Formats: sequence, structure tokens, C-alpha cells
Amino acid sequence: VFGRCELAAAMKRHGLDNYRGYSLGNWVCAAKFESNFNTQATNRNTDGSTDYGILQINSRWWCNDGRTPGSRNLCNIPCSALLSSDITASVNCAKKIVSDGNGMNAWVAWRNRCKGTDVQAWIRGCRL
Ligand SMILES: [Cl-]
Ligand SMILES: [Cl-]
Ligand SMILES: [Cl-]
Ligand SMILES: [Cl-]
Ligand code: NA
Repeated sequence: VFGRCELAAAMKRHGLDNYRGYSLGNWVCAAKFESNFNTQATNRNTDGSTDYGILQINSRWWCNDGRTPGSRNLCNIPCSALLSSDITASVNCAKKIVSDGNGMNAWVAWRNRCKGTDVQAWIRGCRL
């Protein structure tokens, strides 16, 4: 479970600040509402897929969890890699997702809770 500023710093080190034009506060806001900053978060979807990790990346498209029929593994990783204390796999897969044409609208919590808001508040006070 990251602190806000700790996660901001880790995301910046791993290349998310202004990635595909999304400022760091967007990514921190998305992680807050997707996972509560918890790398171990998992949530099953209605359709049988599961969302994994700090950015709740979905097994329907992005990772293999062994139990999501007809799904793809576009990030080429086990979904468990998205639960690690090390956010590298989540960041690298999120870079692919955000590049795929719909930007951060892929993250429902971002669209509904971060988009259009003062996202820079999420990085206030942080040494990065
Ligand atoms: Cl802290
Ligand atoms: Cl920001
Ligand atoms: Cl939402
Ligand atoms: Cl500190
Ligand atoms: Na999959």
C-alpha cells in the first residue's frame, strides 16, 4: 500500500509523468480510486474477467489469469505480475493501454472521478 506522494514519485521514476500527455496527478488520481494505492487489489467483473493491481488492469485484454475465456494477453504477462510490490509491470502495461486510442478513458474511475478535476492536487506537497 503506497502513500500518495510515494506512488507519485514511483510513477514519475517509471516514466508516467506527462506520458501520452497525462500529467502525474491524473495517474495518481486514477490509482487512488481504482485500488486505494494497493498493489494487491483484485476485483472480479460481471463478465468473468478480473481487474488487477494498482491501476486495475483487466484480464479480458491485457494479462493472462488462467480463467478469462476468449481473452487476450496484450501486455504479455501473468496478471499476478500486476500485484507485485514493484509497479514496473503495471506501469509498462498501463503505457500500452493509454496508447491504444481512448487514452485514460480506459479507466472508468478516471473518467468518472478524475477527468476534468484539479488533478494537480494529487501531487501537492510531494518531493518526487
Ligand atoms: Cl509516507
Ligand atoms: Cl498533475
Ligand atoms: Cl467510477
Ligand atoms: Cl517522504
Ligand atoms: Na487475458
